[PDB]
Amino acid sequence: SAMSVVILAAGKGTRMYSDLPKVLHTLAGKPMVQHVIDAANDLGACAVHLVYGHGGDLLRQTLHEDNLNWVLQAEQLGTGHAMQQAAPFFNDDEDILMLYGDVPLISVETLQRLRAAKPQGGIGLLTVKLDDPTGYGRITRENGQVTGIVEHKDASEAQRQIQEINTGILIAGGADLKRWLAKLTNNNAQGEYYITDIIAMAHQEGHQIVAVHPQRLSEVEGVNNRLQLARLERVYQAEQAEKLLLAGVMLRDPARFDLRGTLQHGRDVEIDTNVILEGNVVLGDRVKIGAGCVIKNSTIGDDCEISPYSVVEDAQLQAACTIGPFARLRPGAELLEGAHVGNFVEMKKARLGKGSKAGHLTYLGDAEIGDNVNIGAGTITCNYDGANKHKTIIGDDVFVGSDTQLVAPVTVGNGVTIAAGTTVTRNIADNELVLSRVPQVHKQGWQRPVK
Amino acid sequence: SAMSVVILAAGKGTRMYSDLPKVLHTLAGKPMVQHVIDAANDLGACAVHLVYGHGGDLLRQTLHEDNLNWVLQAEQLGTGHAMQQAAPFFNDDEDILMLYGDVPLISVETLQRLRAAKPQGGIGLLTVKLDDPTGYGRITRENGQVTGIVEHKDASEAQRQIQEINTGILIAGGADLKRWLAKLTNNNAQGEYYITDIIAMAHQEGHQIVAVHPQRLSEVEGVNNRLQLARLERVYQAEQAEKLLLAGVMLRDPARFDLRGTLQHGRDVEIDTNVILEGNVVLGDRVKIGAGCVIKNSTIGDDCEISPYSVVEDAQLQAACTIGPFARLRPGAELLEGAHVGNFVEMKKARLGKGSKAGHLTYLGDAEIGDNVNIGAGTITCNYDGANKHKTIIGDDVFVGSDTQLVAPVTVGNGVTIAAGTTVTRNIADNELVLSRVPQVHKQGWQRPVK
Amino acid sequence: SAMSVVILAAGKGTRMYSDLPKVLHTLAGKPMVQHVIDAANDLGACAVHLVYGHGGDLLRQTLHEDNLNWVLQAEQLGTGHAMQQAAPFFNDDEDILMLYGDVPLISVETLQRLRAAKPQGGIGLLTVKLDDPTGYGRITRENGQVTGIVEHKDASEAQRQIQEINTGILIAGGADLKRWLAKLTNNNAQGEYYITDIIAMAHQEGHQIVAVHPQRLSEVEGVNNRLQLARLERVYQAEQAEKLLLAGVMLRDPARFDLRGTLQHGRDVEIDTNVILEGNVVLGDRVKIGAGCVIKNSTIGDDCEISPYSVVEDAQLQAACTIGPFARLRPGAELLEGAHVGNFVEMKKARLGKGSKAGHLTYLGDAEIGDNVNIGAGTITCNYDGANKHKTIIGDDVFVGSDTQLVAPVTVGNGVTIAAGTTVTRNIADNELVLSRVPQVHKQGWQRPVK
Ligand SMILES: [Cl-]
Ligand SMILES: [Cl-]
Ligand SMILES: [Cl-]
Repeated sequence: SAMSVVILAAGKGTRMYSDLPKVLHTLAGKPMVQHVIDAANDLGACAVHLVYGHGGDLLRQTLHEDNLNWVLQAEQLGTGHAMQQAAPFFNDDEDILMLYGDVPLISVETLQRLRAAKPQGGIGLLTVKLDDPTGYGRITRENGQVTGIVEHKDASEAQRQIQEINTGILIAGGADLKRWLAKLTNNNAQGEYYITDIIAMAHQEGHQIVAVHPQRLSEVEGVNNRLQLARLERVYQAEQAEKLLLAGVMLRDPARFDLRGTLQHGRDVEIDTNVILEGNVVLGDRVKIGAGCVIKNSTIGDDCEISPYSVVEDAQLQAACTIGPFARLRPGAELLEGAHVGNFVEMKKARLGKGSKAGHLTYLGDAEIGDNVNIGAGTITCNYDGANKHKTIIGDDVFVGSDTQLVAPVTVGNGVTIAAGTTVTRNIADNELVLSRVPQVHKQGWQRPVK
Repeated sequence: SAMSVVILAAGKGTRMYSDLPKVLHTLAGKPMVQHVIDAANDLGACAVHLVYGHGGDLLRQTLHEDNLNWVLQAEQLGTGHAMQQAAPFFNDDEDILMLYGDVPLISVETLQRLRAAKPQGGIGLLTVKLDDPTGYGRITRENGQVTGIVEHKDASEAQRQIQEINTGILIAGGADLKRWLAKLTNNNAQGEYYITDIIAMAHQEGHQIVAVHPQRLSEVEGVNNRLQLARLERVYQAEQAEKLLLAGVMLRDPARFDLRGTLQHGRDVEIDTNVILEGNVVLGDRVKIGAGCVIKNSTIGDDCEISPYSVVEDAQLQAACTIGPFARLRPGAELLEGAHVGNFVEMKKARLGKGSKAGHLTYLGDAEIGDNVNIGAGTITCNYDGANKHKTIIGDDVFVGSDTQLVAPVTVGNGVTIAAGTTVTRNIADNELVLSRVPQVHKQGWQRPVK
Repeated sequence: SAMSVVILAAGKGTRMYSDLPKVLHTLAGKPMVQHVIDAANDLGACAVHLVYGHGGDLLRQTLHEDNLNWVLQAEQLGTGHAMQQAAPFFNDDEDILMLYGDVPLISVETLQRLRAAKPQGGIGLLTVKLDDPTGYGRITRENGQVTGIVEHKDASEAQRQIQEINTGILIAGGADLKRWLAKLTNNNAQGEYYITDIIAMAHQEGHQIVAVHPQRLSEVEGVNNRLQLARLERVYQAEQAEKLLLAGVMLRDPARFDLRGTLQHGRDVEIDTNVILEGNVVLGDRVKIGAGCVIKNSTIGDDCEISPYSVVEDAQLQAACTIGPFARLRPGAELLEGAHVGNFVEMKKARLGKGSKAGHLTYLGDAEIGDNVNIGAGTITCNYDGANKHKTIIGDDVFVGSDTQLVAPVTVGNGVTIAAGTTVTRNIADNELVLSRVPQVHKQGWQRPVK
């Protein structure tokens, strides 16, 4: 049946020493709470109730889902209190899954299992067996069945021997939750309303608590400081790297590899050390990526070789292109089949034609360059006049001599040969050798300066 | 006496998800099977019998040894069957060592010990003691002596307690192997011919099986997927890094260091984080290599400093040169004693003289540059006319002003001073200040464009 | 009361295979012995007695403290002998703390605790409990109190069960040390004078030995080869990275982060993988540093973004500057608020004004550039005439067209527009569009060369 999610994002997060709300800090390039939001929507949540206490301006600036429902916890009185704020929105006939904005790696797979295990009228509980369960609340079981949670402060010498502890994540019916939440009190040392009281309520009423466990302990790890965040980052990258390796991408060093987004890949891709893939990256068959590349939101066709230390953002390479080492492709970079870009070359909103080469020390901006063109070393498209951008068009089979300047808007015909060092301001018709040059003069007797 | 090797390379390798035969995937820049081939030749194998079942085109394209003998296993019926295919080539009077194309790190040292331990008429067996020997066949021993291998499926509760397991690697006489292999049958669940049946044969005939162990467990690790390959890569690099550190190379971070080939080094070399050394690299005394360099098939003389993010392939630096940061030396790059190459500079088939400097934003291709030359920033040798490469020659003690173009073929004399921005097409005689320049004109009243 | 330190630096260090004295090899960019020297001065040592046996030229070249006292150990006869050489300099009324030039990570905190625990007339001893104390001398205790050190060679079956071992570091009164050191003998297998004999002396005289332990085992780790040095490097960097993370700097991968010096940082700094910080680095609030940057002795104001693979040494960025990717800032680089430096750009002794941009392929050396200037792509300040450096001055609101050359000394007025490809040699007055250009000529019928 229908189901909605409450994401708790209400801690102060002081141990982050941050002006950014804690659950907005990123993991693999996406905010922690966004991981949870995405899981809930993958589960098909009808609504996502985000309960926050601070930083509502910044949260609302960053999170936009058509089904996101914002719920202020006006005071920090505990997770049970936080649920009481969302409770007026639960439907009686829907399940309500409770999640944490700072436990980002919880998986859809685990949550689907939790949801299946919730007994009617009862509670599904996500528990984990720890080697050292000190501090955590222990799950009590009599003749196989769960009966309650005992906090560590109140556990007996023999109770503190249970290794199964409560993760805080749970699922239950909307109408039942409304019933339990209303009965919550706060007579205790901290004066808080603890959500775990509802376990005892359900048990005393005659209903069942069924527990399931995550596949990986990392799925239920929480983040309160940046050391915990960085450790979770490494765990997640490691898991991604293993999946890629097993699926048939060769990562030379999986510990020196980062994916912050998504990867579609062909067969026989090889990725060298210290590559960062960001956004949505698409790699064809037999793409080779060299040491140190950063590739963001780009598509790289079959058989391309990206040499070391290239930076690619929002670019398109067709099959069999070679870029780098030290190539810088910016949004709108576009290489046709078999094109080459060398070292210290920058492209921005620029198309390099089929089999065309710009091998050295070149800036191509706002340009359409034809097929079988040789952009000589030191060439620059002057696309900026101080106020507006202008376009440079080069035809098919053009030789642009080393250190040429094209002052856009300029069109260059097919078969043109532009001489070295020359400055191009007006158009050039087909097959015109064009040049703008002064012959060298030889001065006799010049004495070179001295200190 | 003489000895030959069988390398088994006959698995399907499906779990690699590859169009490249599995044993051709590289480890430290060399195909796995090539590691094994090299060990066998270091051992002095008279012949290397490579038994394959698939991918013979690609194997024969990649492997070339004058003593390599290709043996098709026409069907995948087990390692015992694979040996029966090589068996018609064994000489009676030679030992036959059996190796695996996907167990690349087996060492010459271990194999020499195995060979010494083979009893006459008997079998030398390579066994390893595992913390968890589950699945592997256990070595049985009575009063010290080996008597058989018990597969894990057929081991008793107490048998599964042996931690010594069969690695599959073994050595025995040619004529004995021919005798045993012929007696192999395939009445079993898998219908295969298992090479380990010959252990029981030798024992029942009255001959001995003597076992030895590898030094490191990694020596007998096999690769069936790219996760196993990547883990073996890290293990191997780590071992190489330790040897280099103990021999007196300072690696700032041995976990961020890769050698894919060989290194000869002097005293007091320092290598910073994330350096990749490929091919045959030779480093003099007191070479300093900065963060991120990639150096392939190059020789770097005493006291050179390679600053961060330089890429060097097939280059020669004499003593006391400085290149980088962001230097790109390509094949034929050649620096004489005390020469300097700065940032965003590229050399290809180019010699920079004794104490000569090209510090910024320069391409030198197909050039011989004299001693005490200052290649100004932005200089470019135009060596390519669209069809053929041409040569630029600069003499001793030449000042090439910033942003000069040399249109090869051009010779420049000694003591020449070339002015900034000038274009050089014809030769220049000694001490000629040469220039090609238009005086700047000052326009009054120009209004700069607007959006 | 007063206190002085003896640093033992007298080993041969042969296992380093080095021409540099062992204690001078660096850890986090500072010589090992300098770590110890700095701890001793933090403790307020009145004198630091450095006892060496070899390499005195190189030591004295590298170490300079106004309170450093050089003490030759003329022969390698043991640490007790080494102390006898420093002993003539101890004052009766001061404590003498004994340290080791090759145990670099010993902390001021631990040493302050050791100093507090020295009983009057007695010895403070630094001991550590090891999981495997094999080889080390065991601390003996009767009814809580220390009584002696038993070397491992002379320990009983039950003695070798003590896990508390002597680290060699100790503190005692000057006059007592002079008394004990004089009574040292060398009747033993090695013929050496062992400093640990003084423990028995103090005990037999009726005085106490009180022991304390380091916080971390790494604090008392010694370096005899470069593998041990590299492992200590990683341990130290890891500890620094944790402190930074907990203090609120986001390191994307703390294992790929190196600080060789000091860091002052604001709130919400983010540092990506493979960044090296050297010397004294100051980062403002919300600085973002990209993958691979190296930043040395520089100050980077609030909100700057340093894109990947930039190298910064002795630079100053004001608030809100953007440099990189592939930026190279050299000493004297100076960016005012909101300035931008793009890819393949180099600055040296150069100031880029408020909101000024040099985005591509540019060298700015010895230049003062005004506010709201656009340095076009390919621009070069020719500051070097072969003998002396010269200065280029550009005013406010100047458009320097792509591939311009400024031949210093040149002043450029405000509002100047310099055309593309032009060469500037004489000054330019305000609002002068300046240009130096030849119109392009179009040759008919030119046949391009062929192989
Ligand atoms: Cl590479
Ligand atoms: Cl460095
Ligand atoms: Cl990045």
